[PDB]
Amino acid sequence: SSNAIGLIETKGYVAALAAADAMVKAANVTITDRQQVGDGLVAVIVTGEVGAVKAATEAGAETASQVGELVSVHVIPRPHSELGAHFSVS
Amino acid sequence: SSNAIGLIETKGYVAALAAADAMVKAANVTITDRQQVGDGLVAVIVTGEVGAVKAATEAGAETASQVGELVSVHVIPRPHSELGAHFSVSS
Amino acid sequence: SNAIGLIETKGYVAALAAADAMVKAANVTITDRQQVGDGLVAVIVTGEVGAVKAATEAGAETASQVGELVSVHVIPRPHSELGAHF
Amino acid sequence: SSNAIGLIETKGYVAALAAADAMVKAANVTITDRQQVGDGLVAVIVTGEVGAVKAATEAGAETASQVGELVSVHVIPRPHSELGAHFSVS
Amino acid sequence: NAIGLIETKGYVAALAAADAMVKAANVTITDRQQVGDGLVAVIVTGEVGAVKAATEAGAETASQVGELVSVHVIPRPHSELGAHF
Amino acid sequence: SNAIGLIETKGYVAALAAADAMVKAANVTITDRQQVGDGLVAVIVTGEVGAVKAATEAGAETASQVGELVSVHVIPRPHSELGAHFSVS
Ligand SMILES: [Cl-]
Ligand SMILES: [Cl-]
Ligand code: NA
Repeated sequence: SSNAIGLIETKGYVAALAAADAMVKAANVTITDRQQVGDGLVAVIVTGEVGAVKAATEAGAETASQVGELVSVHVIPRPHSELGAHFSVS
Repeated sequence: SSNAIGLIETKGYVAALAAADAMVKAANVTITDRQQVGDGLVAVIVTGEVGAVKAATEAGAETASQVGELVSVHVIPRPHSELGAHFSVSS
Repeated sequence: SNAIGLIETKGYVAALAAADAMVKAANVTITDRQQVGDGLVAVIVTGEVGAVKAATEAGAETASQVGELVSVHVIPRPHSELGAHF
Repeated sequence: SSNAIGLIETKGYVAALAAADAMVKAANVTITDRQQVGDGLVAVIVTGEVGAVKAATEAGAETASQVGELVSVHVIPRPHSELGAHFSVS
Repeated sequence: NAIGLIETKGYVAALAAADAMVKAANVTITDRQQVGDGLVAVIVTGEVGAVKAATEAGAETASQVGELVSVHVIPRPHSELGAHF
Repeated sequence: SNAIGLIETKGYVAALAAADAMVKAANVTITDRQQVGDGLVAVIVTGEVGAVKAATEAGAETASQVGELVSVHVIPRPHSELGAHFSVS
């Protein structure tokens, strides 16, 4: 905080975009990355204070499940200080 | 304001094309993105006025269900100001 | 003469086989070829409505015999936009 | 004329390469195209006289079934005159 | 210069696993591979013991978060790899 | 030295492990890597037929251990019409 990251992965782009907007609506988080690794998987990564990050991912997960298919939801309170040099989480 | 988002996701290009065609016919909307993320999924994104986008999306979902499988249907009336930095939702 | 007919398969060979069967069966023109991943290939032909229908019927038949047919559709009057994405 | 087309589609690159090798060994055919449209699918396209193309595809099909999994086998005796404009079959 | 490898399906499990690996020991993320079908691979390098400790933590985290596909350690990667690998 | 060794696995890790085992097993050269979807990764090696056989067998076993082996194959004497559309050299 404010370096905590929230992670949402859906099966479908529309569920992911819906979740993304729901996440930034619900808390003061910043979208820092989007990953599409195939087989329908789309991942949206947000950063901010750990409290806001959890609020974001909770709202994002609910929206993803309603719009399409939620695959994963996760929070990393303190990412490794050098993680952001290999994965976009800043 | 003319930044409402309409979202359709189907299985396969043909159902998505049919859907996209139905959306632009239905109302004053603009296709702003097309995404292909695997497992047969194809997504069509449109923008325009809220009413136009709602109408286009309804037409999109109906056509999608006829040609193939409709996976997702969604509307975002008032997108977060940061959404477009990172998703293509603008004309 | 601006109607389009669409054949989508899960595999290149079934798509190519369908494409040839279509132009053989009617005086249509292959105008586009789309591959959206995971084996999906779409062939788009253009012509008069009656013949794109005959073409897609022949294409669908051949696609099913050769491989896996995913979709078959005809749009008599497609829009004049769609755009750079479609 | 030597413009008949022989088509083999496999799942897995190894089955396709093995099949491709069997196809040119089996007859007087020439590898014209190679396609990989996702989901493991690999296509091999050969050209030549109809009889040779027939012999090539049967050998390719057998090898593909041995090494991996055969998806499609097809022969087009006389391809449409403008087929080779949207599809590499020369 | 041993390497440790973690592969998952889904980016989320992979990012969590990578984070665990660099936290666990003296390793450095030197590569990342996404070969399709949702598969995501992360590779770290360093001394053997550290690489081993990282992958254990990496595999543990990956299984908790999502689905772990493969976990492996190569104490000394061959030089004849660095052209297509 | 024209023989081809072919290994196909699920996932990058099983493939890299297999590739590593192959180049350590004999005097072969990795000439290609192919990722054609559904999790499939292929590694192709070339060299003398004996070396290719030893490499291929050692790669396949490592592949079974790390992940799943899909295909294993050896082409002792590949046709010359193959190299024009397939990286085997
Ligand atoms: Cl909204
Ligand atoms: Cl043969
Ligand atoms: Na319109």
